[PDB]
Amino acid sequence: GPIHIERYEIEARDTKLGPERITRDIPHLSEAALRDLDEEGVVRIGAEVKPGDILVGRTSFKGESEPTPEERLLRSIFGEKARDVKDTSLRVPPGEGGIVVRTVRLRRGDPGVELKPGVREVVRVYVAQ
Amino acid sequence: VEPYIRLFEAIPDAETELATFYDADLDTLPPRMFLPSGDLYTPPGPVRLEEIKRKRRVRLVKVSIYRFEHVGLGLAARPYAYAYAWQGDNGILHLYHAPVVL
Repeated sequence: GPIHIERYEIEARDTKLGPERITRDIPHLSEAALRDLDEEGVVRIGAEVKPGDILVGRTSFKGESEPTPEERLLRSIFGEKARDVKDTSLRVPPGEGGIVVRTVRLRRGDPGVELKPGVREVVRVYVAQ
Repeated sequence: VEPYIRLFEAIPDAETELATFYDADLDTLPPRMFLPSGDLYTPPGPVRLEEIKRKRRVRLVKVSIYRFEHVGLGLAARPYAYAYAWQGDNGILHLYHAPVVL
């Protein structure tokens, strides 16, 4: 078919549990899954993408259930505790894919930039099809 | 070490702010560590990091893995295994290989 250009979008927003963040630093992911991502976690121009592949890395805060008696014992000696994140990345939908042809990334507070209330950053990825 | 500099430097670059990395220590909780397969690696003690190269959002580190011991009239950490890894802006360690036990 005639060139049909898709537009994929993801927002990282402020949350009651703490900020979502666009990033490459995503847990429980094999090297191969991270292969085409730039250092910001945004997929590189000129890269073929297939259903399930990451376009934009994102992590959100999960969890915060009360600590175990074990995790409290440590909370004094080994240092104060710390928090768990989950993969909430933008991934190519079923039945789609192609070649990345452009990306756009905007950050709240940059000159001239106006994002939705709550949004810290937004990334768009364009793919051929 | 050199092949890990190679893998690290092949991460594509991007204009962004520099991140402040988590300098984990014998004093602090080690961050989550993953093998190249994506499997969680659970250390038997805390770690120390040595930065080798840096990228605005990722850095290359040598990770020293420790085991607490009886020393003096108290306890402190002494060495167990090491691995090269990249670390990101959530502080997570991505190992390039299973840790070499010393």
